[PDB]
Amino acid sequence: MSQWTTVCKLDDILPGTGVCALVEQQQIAVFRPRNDEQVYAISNIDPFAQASVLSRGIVAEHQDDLWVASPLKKQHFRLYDGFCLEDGAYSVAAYDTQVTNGNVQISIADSDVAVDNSQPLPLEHHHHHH
Repeated sequence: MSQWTTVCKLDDILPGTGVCALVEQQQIAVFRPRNDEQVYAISNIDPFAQASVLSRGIVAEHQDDLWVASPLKKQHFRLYDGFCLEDGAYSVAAYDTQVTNGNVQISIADSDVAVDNSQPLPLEHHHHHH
């Protein structure tokens, strides 16, 4: 472990799922296909959601490998590749990952760092009338 930063615990990541975490400078989503240690921690975030909504899609085998079917954009992202089905007009960033001890780490080579957004947080709907 040199430039490899820990993302999250493998166990905290539910099988068949994956969420984004603020990893140092970049948001990274961790696809966990099975209860194995081999997961996919890449930059797959939707700019309209700011979360791994593109990662919580349909994780299945498209041909030979593991692909994620986008629920919104529908393009088929190969997990470790990043390209979209055929035409990569929405390709994401795929960084390399290692598993130290039950925890997954990525090689943080910062490519494009942006400033955090100042969006109005979720507003509670106060009940109208009893």
